[PDB]
Amino acid sequence: TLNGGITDMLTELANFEKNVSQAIHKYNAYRKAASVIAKYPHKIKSGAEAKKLPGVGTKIAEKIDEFLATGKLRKLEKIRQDDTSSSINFLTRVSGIGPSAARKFVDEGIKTLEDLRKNEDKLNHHQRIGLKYFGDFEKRIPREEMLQMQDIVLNEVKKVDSEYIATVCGSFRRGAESSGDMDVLLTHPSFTSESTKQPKLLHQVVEQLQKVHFITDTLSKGETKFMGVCQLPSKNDEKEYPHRRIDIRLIPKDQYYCGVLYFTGSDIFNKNMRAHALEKGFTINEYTIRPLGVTGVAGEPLPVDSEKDIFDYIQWKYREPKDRSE
DNA sequence: CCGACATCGCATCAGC
DNA sequence: GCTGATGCGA
DNA sequence: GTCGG
Ligand SMILES: Nc1nc2c(ncn2[C@H]2C[C@H](O)[C@@H](COP(=O)(O)NP(=O)(O)OP(=O)(O)O)O2)c(=O)[nH]1
Ligand SMILES: [Mg+2]
Ligand SMILES: [Mg+2]
Ligand code: NA
Ligand code: NA
Repeated sequence: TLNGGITDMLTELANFEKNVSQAIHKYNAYRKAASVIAKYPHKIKSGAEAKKLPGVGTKIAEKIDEFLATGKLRKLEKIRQDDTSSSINFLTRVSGIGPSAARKFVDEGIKTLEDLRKNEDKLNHHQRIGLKYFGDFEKRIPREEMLQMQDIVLNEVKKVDSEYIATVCGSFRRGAESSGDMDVLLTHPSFTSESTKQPKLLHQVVEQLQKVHFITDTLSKGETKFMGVCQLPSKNDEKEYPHRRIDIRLIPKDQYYCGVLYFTGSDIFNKNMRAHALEKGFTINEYTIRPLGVTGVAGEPLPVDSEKDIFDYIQWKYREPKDRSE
C-alpha cells in the first residue's frame, strides 16, 4: 500500500464521475490511473513523477501535488459535503440501483436506507434483493469460506452430471486472501460453439444448488449467466454466515480458455489486455480472439489451446492469474 | 489537436 | 409478440 | 481524463 492515499483519492473521483456525473470515460480514466499507480513500486513524491506513468496526465498530476502537500483534495471535500452527490453515491451502493435510478429516487424524496425500506414496492426485483442484503454484500469473503463454497458448488454440480466442470474464477483464482463475491465458470460437453445438445444446462445446476439451500435468491437468470445469492450452512447454536453474491457463467466447452481468461480478470486487466489486442489488430471477448480485417470488422476465430496462446497472439509474455490483479 | 476509449448477458422499456 | 435501445453489472 | 496519430 505504498501509494494508498493517492489511489483511494482517484477511486473516489472515479466513483463520483460514474455515479453522479454519469461520465463513464472519466470513471475509466481515473480507474486506469489508480491501477497503474497501485503497481508502481515506489512511494510517489510528486505529480511530475506520477505523470510519467501511462494514464496519468496533467489534471491528475495536479491533484496528486495537492494531495501530497495537504493530505486532502478540495474537490473531493466539496463533493463529500454535497447533499445530492452524497445521496446518489449512497443509493448506487445497492445492487441494481445505478446512476440513473439513484438520481430518480432522490428526485422522488427517497434518499436513505430507511426511505428504501419503506418504499420496497418502488424497487424492481434485483434492487429489492440488493436492499435486503445491503449489509451482507458489504462484507468480504475470507478465502477459507471461499474454499468451503467451492467444495459445495463443485460437489453439487458433480451430482447433477459428472461431465460438468465448474471452475472458480475472479479474485479467488488470482489467489486473493479475500474476495468480494464468488465467480463460477461452468462447462458441459453438450454445449459447444457448434451446438447445444441439451437444454436447461445452467438451470439444472442452479436448481440443484437451491435444492440444498446454498443458492437463496436470484438477481437475474438466462441460458448462460446466473446472478444471485448464496449462503454457507452454519452449525448448531452459531450465528449464520453472511449471504454472498454468486455468479455462474456457462461457456461453450471448446472456448474454455477465452472464457477462463475473461472470468479470471481483473476487470481492469481485461480492459487493458483487450485494449492492447486492438492495437495489435485483434479483438478479444470471452469466446474468441479474432483478427481485425482491413475494414475494422472481426474475422474468423483463431485457434486457441491455452490461455497462453491468447497472450502469444498479441505479443504479451504470459502472466499467471496471481499477476493479473490490476 | 481530437477521436476513441473492452466487451457482453439479462432486465426493462419504447415503439410498432 | 418482435426489435432495438437503455440501464445495470460484470 | 488521457493520449496516439
Ligand atoms: N472484460 C471485462 N471483464 C470484467 C469486467 N468486470 C468484471 N469482469 C470479469 C473479470 C472479473 O475478475 C470477473 C468477475 O467480476 P467481479 O466479481 O466483479 N471482480 P473479481 O472477482 O476480480 O474481484 P472481487 O469479486 O473480489 O471483487 O468478471 C469488465 O468490466 N470487463
Ligand atoms: Mg468476484
Ligand atoms: Mg462476481
Ligand atoms: Na502519463
Ligand atoms: Na448499484
